[PDB]
Amino acid sequence: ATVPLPAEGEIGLVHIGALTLENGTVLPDVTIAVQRWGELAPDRGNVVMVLHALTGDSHVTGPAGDGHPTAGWWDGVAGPGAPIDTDHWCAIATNVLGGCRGSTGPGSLAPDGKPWGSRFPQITIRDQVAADRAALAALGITEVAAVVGGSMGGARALEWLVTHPDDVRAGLVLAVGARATADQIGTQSTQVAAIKADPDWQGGDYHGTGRAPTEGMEIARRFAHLTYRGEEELDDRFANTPQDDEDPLTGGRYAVQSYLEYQGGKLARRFDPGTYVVLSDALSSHDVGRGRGGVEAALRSCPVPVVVGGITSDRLYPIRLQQELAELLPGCQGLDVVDSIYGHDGFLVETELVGKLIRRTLELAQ
Amino acid sequence: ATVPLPAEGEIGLVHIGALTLENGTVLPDVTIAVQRWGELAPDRGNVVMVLHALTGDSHVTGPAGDGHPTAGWWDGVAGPGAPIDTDHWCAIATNVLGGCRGSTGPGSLAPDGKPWGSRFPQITIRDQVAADRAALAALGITEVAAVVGGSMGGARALEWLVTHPDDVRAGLVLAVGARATADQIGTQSTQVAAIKADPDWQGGDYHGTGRAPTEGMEIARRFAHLTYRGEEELDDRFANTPQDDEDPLTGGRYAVQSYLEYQGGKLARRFDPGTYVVLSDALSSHDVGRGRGGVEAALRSCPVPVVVGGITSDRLYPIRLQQELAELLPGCQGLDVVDSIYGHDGFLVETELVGKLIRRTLELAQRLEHHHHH
Ligand SMILES: CC(C)(COP(=O)(O)OP(=O)(O)OC[C@H]1O[C@@H](n2cnc3c(N)ncnc32)[C@H](O)[C@@H]1OP(=O)(O)O)[C@@H](O)C(=O)NCCC(=O)NCCS
Ligand SMILES: CC(C)(COP(=O)(O)OP(=O)(O)OC[C@H]1O[C@@H](n2cnc3c(N)ncnc32)[C@H](O)[C@@H]1OP(=O)(O)O)[C@@H](O)C(=O)NCCC(=O)NCCS
Repeated sequence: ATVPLPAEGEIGLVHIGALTLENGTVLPDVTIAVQRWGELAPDRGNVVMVLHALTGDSHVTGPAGDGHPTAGWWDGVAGPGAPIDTDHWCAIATNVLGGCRGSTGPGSLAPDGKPWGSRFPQITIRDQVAADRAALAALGITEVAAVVGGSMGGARALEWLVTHPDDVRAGLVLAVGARATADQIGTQSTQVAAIKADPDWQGGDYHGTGRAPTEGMEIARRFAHLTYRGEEELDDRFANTPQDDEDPLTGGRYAVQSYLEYQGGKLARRFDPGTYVVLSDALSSHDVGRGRGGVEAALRSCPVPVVVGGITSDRLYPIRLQQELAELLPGCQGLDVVDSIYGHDGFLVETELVGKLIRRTLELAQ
Repeated sequence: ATVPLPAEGEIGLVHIGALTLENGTVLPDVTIAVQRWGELAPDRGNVVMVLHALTGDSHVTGPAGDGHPTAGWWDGVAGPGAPIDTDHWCAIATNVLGGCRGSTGPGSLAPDGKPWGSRFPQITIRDQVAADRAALAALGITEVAAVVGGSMGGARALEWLVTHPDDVRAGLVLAVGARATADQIGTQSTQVAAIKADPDWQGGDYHGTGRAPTEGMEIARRFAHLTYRGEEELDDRFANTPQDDEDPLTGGRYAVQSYLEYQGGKLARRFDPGTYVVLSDALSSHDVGRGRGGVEAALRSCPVPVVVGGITSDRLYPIRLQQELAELLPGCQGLDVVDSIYGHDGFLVETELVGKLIRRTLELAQRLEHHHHH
């Protein structure tokens, strides 16, 4: 028999065996964590793959419960009558390859019984697509109706569409470019440098030592969070106001500073530094044109119907990038402009508008 | 009492004594380092104050040498017939209060004989103006024809205009806003956090230990440098290209990564981390409206003729902030746009465009000084 799907909402661990990675390294004994919502159709033809971003996991939707400290990262997107209507669709999400919430990553044990750490291979977005395709195949699923994702999830979705157009009926590519830009690599590589600068990094082999480079990751996340915001919205929310009763003139904090310190600590309580490094390097690797004659050739090659969404105020994946995708993907009918003040984080915060784009995508999937 | 100006181009150390700071802390025995180009007129009416930005110093113009690692940060701006025409003007630049290039800052010795370090007071942009005014007063200078500056130097210029309008004829305020924004405080406070996270910070008292938080300041500087760039120009320049023959798919560097590493190292060879912290916190403190009924009231009642410059691609001080300054300052005729792909760093790179804004500011100041009697 195939590997059974987990019960609705529960985590299933799908063992896919060795994975030959794009750089030629063979990564042995890979496990991919899966969650799903909705029944799989008798014909197995109704799967909607939900692809999480840098710090997301398989927990797309649902409340904080046992195993899940917080609500789903796209809470409400999948369910009865929801944008992914689970009365008709089977929503499946993995924890990405390199992750820390059930899938093989740097904190996982290597063959030698020690955490991978510094021995974890450099993975690409294409390696993440291969791990997900292999997990689905083990569950008896060889094609999907659609792929949906924003940010790193949009890079995963775009590689899935360009690499395997015969095995996807439609896609949502939201708030990403065709390749990593210089600014993205610059902030990603410097975020990684902040983690590696922390003396508790221990060369990436901190797993199990009782010390971890959480301080360097909090620094990385504070800078990333600024890239995720709309500049004007951030100033309208916080301006130069002090935090509560503190006096910045005598060494107290500003409200925006306190908010960033809080965002850092929240990530430190739920996310592994080594995964942050591996997935940041996979984002820097992103390039749908590699080995295919460049981005224009690779996008023009892809005939799949695609909804391309970009956020007007996005500072990290500026809308010029989504205009490029919309112009070159022949299955794209035009750029869907998400006119939002909330920056790149609009892909998480604008649930109503992102849900509209998901409904359009699932119409194209038929 | 009156101290002489240094010889042209050379450093002068002006001792101004105690300075009462905005937060009420007294900073004893302050020294301000000064460089000048051009003669001081007998009537002392021809002074152009050049106000440096975060990592700048008093070396506005001229070559590397006589203790300067590199050419002036605005090399070419001052000279015969140049945008600051030293045949007519006396261009004076200080090293800012809190600096590490001759002025009193965290690396300087406190009265107890140990570096200020963690004991260095929190200073504001207004403290920086007050120190520079005191350095001028010690040199016998009470009136300035013009203040000119970009970035932190624009914050200094704008506070000078608003605080001392009767003692400035005109100003150039380039690539800054009326107050620090949430984004600027976010990146400045996080840069400071990257320095304080470095175990060699030693609470700020690393000076003279033989250890320094250069690694954390390099991280800070790499993030700052991205804020200073034009996004499109950075992608056209480097894209996702690898550095030389390195292979990023097996752990090598990208070109933009190598470039950022290089920029951080260059700062670590010339600049003090404690100074980076003190001056970044001074930028976060910028607010021309504080104690003045807010930014709109403060700028509306400032009568000084002002040229406001903003750079189209600036991601750190976006052009909406200079549109705001140009609308509110009654002496501003309209925003002067610097059409540049180089982001915030345009204030340093676009020498011809910035030079034209300086020359216009000083043609304005010369007309006004002819009609100013003191
Ligand atoms: C919550 C979210 C959906 C957007 O909201 P937000 O911008 O965080 O705004 P909120 O005001 O709700 O702030 C959330 C928290 O900030 C806290 N907060 C607000 N102002 C604060 C201040 N001045 N100081 C400290 N904490 C503050 C609130 O207490 C709240 O706490 P909680 O989340 O634990 O309940 C956020 O998760 C998001 O969109 N960004 C995350 C990006 C991400 O996860 N990336 C990884 C993959 S990209
Ligand atoms: C003045 C300034 C803005 C000029 O910028 P610019 O003329 O556009 O120059 P760039 O930003 O392209 O820098 C070129 C340098 O990068 C180096 N470089 C370029 N590509 C590189 C790469 N892939 N790897 C490594 N180094 C690289 C060059 O070798 C050159 O080095 P050099 O300056 O020692 O000769 C720049 O010197 C600078 O950023 N420093 C001033 C200080 C500052 O921005 N802030 C302080 C107060 S705001």
